[PDB]
Amino acid sequence: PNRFDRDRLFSVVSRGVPEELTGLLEYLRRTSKYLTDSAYTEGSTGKTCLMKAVLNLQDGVNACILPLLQIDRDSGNPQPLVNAQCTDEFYRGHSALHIAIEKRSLWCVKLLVENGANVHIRA
Repeated sequence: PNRFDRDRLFSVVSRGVPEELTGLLEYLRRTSKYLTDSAYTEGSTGKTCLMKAVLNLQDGVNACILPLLQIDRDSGNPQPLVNAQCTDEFYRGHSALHIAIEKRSLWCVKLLVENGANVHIRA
């Protein structure tokens, strides 16, 4: 349960169960890695864990966003994955805030904006 691959992270965040986020805290402190690294995001697009969380919300709410945000702010790279951006030619600038807004989910927008968020990022 300690070592989780990016597919494992995607599967955990897709279902929406927050209790399966355990073990990542020791995981990134072990190999000295961060959630912002390319080792846990899609190489082609750049979709991250938060993005995969936002692409599916059970009735406009997820309980797995808060643990991920708090673990990232505890042991993250100076950008808490909220201002980290994709490098795709088709989605150059497709921010997480944009995905939160596009799904008409105000609550996750509030969470992201109170957990630090650069609105003026290019898209």
